[PDB]
Amino acid sequence: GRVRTKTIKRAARQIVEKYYAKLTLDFQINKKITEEVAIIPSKRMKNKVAGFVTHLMKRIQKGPVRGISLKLQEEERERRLDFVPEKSQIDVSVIYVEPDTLRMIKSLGINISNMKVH
Amino acid sequence: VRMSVLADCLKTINNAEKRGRRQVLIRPSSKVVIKFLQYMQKKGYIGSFEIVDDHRSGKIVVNLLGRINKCAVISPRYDVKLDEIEKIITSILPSRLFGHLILTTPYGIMDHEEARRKHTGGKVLGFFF
Amino acid sequence: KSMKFRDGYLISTGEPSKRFVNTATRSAQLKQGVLGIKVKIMLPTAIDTRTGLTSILPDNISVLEPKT
Amino acid sequence: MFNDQKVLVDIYIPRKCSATSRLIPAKEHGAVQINVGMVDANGVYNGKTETFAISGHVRQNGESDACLNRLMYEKKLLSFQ
Amino acid sequence: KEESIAKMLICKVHIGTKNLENKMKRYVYTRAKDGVHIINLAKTYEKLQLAARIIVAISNPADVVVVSARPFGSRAVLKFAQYTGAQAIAGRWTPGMLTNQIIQKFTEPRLLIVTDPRTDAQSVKESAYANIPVIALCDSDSPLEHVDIAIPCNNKGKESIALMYWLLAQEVLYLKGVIPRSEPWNVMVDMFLWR
Amino acid sequence: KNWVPVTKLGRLVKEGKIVSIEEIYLHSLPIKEYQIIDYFFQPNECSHPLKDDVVKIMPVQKQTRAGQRTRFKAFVAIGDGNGHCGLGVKCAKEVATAIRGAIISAKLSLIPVRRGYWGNKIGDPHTVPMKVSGKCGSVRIRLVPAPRGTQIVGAPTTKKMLNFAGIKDCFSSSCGKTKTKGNFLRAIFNALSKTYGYLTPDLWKVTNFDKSPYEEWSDFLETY
Amino acid sequence: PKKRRNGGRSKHNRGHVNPLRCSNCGRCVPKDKAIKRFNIRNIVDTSAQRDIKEASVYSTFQLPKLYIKQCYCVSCAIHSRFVRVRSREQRRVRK
RNA sequence: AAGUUAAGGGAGUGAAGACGAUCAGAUACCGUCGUAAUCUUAACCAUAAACUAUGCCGACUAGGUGUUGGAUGAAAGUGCUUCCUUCAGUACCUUAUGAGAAAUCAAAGUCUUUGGGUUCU
RNA sequence: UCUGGUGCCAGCAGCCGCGGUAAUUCCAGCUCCAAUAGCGUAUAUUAAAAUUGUUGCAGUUAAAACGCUCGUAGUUGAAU
Ligand SMILES: [Mg+2]
Ligand SMILES: [Mg+2]
Ligand SMILES: [Mg+2]
Ligand SMILES: [Mg+2]
Ligand SMILES: [Mg+2]
Ligand SMILES: [Mg+2]
Ligand SMILES: [Mg+2]
Ligand SMILES: [Mg+2]
Ligand SMILES: [Mg+2]
Ligand SMILES: [Mg+2]
Ligand SMILES: [Mg+2]
Ligand SMILES: [Mg+2]
Ligand SMILES: [Mg+2]
Ligand SMILES: [Mg+2]
Ligand SMILES: [Mg+2]
Repeated sequence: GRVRTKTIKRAARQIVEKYYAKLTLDFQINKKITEEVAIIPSKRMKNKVAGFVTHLMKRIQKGPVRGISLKLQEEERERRLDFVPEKSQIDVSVIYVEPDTLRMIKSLGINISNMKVH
Repeated sequence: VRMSVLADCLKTINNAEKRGRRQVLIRPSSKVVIKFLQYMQKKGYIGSFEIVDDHRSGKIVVNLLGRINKCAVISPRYDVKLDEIEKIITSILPSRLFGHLILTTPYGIMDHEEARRKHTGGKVLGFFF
Repeated sequence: KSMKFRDGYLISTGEPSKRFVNTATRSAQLKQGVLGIKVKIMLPTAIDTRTGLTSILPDNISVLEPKT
Repeated sequence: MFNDQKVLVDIYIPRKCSATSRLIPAKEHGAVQINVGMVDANGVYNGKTETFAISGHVRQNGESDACLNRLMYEKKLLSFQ
Repeated sequence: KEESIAKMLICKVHIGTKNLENKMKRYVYTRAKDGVHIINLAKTYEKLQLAARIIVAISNPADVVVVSARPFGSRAVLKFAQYTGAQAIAGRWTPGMLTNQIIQKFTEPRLLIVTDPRTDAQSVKESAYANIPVIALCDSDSPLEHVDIAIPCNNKGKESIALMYWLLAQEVLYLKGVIPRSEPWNVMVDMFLWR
Repeated sequence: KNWVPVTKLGRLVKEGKIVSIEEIYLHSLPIKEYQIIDYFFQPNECSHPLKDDVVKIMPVQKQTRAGQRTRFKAFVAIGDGNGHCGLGVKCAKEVATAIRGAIISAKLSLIPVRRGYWGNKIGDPHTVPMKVSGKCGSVRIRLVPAPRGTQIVGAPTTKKMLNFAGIKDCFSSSCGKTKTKGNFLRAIFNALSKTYGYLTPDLWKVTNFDKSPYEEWSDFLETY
Repeated sequence: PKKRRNGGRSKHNRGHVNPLRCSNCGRCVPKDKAIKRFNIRNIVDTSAQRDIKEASVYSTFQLPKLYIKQCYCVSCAIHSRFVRVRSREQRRVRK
């Protein structure tokens, strides 16, 4: 098996979390960045960390990744999801209620004009 | 069968008081219950109480002030001489400075301090802290 | 019976256990027999290396803070 | 308590529950205090408030809502109890 | 006020369910023919106003925590925390935040608001360990253990949650001097709606 | 000391914002650091400093596959000699760390004790205000008020705990299996704790509520 | 001890219940304690079933079923795995 | 239930007994036969894990889901069903600033804050 | 946890236990502790024993609710 211990995954997520701009979808390019950014005594684990980092980026294109938080994604998502409708749907020119509910408002002595049932 | 109304009344009062109920009902009433309630009222342990009139034995509703710790009867009404009060109160009451032991006396119903003041004995009824 | 006293952090397996750890053994002759004394001290993690140089970090992979 | 010279000899005086008068002790952690703000006939909050204390017993029995309702209705803060 | 009740009628805040849960009987007006319980909606408004006063009595708004566990209550809680000055959780609750001081997210508040006591039960359980006045938003079958002020609503509709949080926030703003009454809040509902 | 507070109460106590420990007993707040109790009881500017006593150490075994597995439990009783008491316990592999943990636990559980009179009230109350009962396991204990000159009439552990609590006169009686030291210590502690909860007639009058330290020092604590 | 609230059977408000006999070992067991299984089976399996169809007159034939209604004692039942041994909290899970 | 006495009845099962197997042995477990008994009428015996291993009468204290038998009040009916309320049996689930050594308990709760009446051990 | 002798023997020990060649417990020397002109041992009796319970026990599983109902004596009995 080739499962990656948490030493590899802890370090690799930090590199993505801190140097997002420089990293790309090429293993060799991402390898040279890791050599000078981090401190790794042995070249075998230098290769494995970089290989995981490249694998992380491909997942980003499909959306957010659970456990990785890069700010640029939230503000771009925030502007999308604040989309204001040009008019609310809270207003409806006629209030529709149940037959039993209509009596409830009438017993309280308060008036709401356009109320009709079903 | 019943065999007593005082014990049931005090037990119901005690059970309601442990829960903070602010009001409770006593189904059978009698003059002895009235005197006992009046004495608890005099010492500031309960509020006012009401007597309901059916054409049978009446009913009572009392107001509670979150203030009673315990109120129970002594079932066999032992007769007590004037010089035996000290042992009984030493055994039954929680302190020498508060609490009341109630006797029924040829001069009416009273607690132990008043009984000593009047120079009399009697039989024991109950107590309340 | 044997008595073990520990304090801190120690390593038992691999090549680093031979470099970074110091060891000694002695014995004391009492009137009832002989007692064995064993001491293991883990040095501050420098332990000059194959290429003559201090290996300050045996396995840690710390990441540098990006320049502001 | 006061001694024979009218000197208070207690180290402190604990509180009592507003609903039951139950004398909350020092380790009861289910007891809460509530402050309700006041308005000034224009609908803005002045500096004034009202205070109630609720013990852990009634709060565990799930009756704090009803007792608080009654206590506020006494103080002219609600229209029902 | 008439229009608040009108908006509560447009959304489904007045429909509960079965399972009357007798401690909530006094907030229920009736039961329909299909077995659904109807919430009075005249007591909802008054309880909301009292809750707003209790909330505004707090000195700094940061000593207030609002919690939602379900996906369609996260937007409302985030927006409410944004326009007020409170803190929001909106999802998974770490079981030691209110009681474990060594943990990374201790965050001990002075007051706590709950979307639904049945799903946010861990939060209300931990509140009774540190003298916290829980205030909730209860449906016709909610449990009322460790709940002080209960606002009768339904915890299930997205429109209901959005409307109730919008109303609470607007009222909190009115009780402060930021904007005066007789002028509606400039922000609109559907900013608090899910998705 | 040079310690870094972690909780709001610790920050408030670190400065002189709280005058006495009775201020936080009144509001029923939890205490999570022993440095608060250390600060309020210092060898200087304090008439009565705290005292410790390791009352018992016992071994317990788990008996795994390759023989047994022993470790020790420590019971410590802390006391002021005037109105304060506490009790703690801890299990660990060595006796010293066990007593350390027990000492820390005892401080965190410190409580106040109410004291009273037998008969007429004069200077310096000396006994329990009323009969109290405590219970743990199968052990039951009862303490009753006693006159001025009668010392503590009880077992050695009862005398020890009541001496830490500051009580001078008492009769006592117990029932159950008192040879179980931990349950009997806990029963005495439980009986002592109940004194400030009884609602005697002199506590009937209502008083208004003071405001919590969190509300009073909100701005200063927000400045941090 | 006292590992079950109902004592291993469902009897209330009664003194005596008549027994039946185990379908596998012949033992006597009271009726309210045996485990009852009602099985609707087929005469033959699905392969030999379609051989009977094409050797049949009437051009539309339905093979009959069998109805058995077996009953067992506790020992003869849990050895054949109609019923298994469960954990303490799962023992209370009915239907 | 077994067992005893007398008169009947007597298919199936079958303490005893006799065989055939397994086994080192097997007066047992398995198999083939089979006597008393098991059933009825008239008399004895007085025992069982005859168990809810929890005596009987009365008071109080909490929510929910069912089910067996009445009664009251309202709707879908081809004076019948569904719903609501209430009395009397009878179970189960959740939880107890209630209890226990615990298992657990709606009583095994209202007990050093110890006494409603009473029989047996 | 001092020094010699013995070695599952001799012996000690109210109870738990000690003694099989390095015995803090046997036999001795020294030194310490307790009460002190007094101090040990045997038998009986009281408290300890809320282990005889009126005050004040326990009876599902630790010892313990008669197989079940009727019934005389006894004990106990609504409100005015
Ligand atoms: Mg290796
Ligand atoms: Mg039977
Ligand atoms: Mg015959
Ligand atoms: Mg035959
Ligand atoms: Mg045969
Ligand atoms: Mg016959
Ligand atoms: Mg028998
Ligand atoms: Mg029996
Ligand atoms: Mg008793
Ligand atoms: Mg000697
Ligand atoms: Mg004796
Ligand atoms: Mg005795
Ligand atoms: Mg005695
Ligand atoms: Mg006994
Ligand atoms: Mg019986």
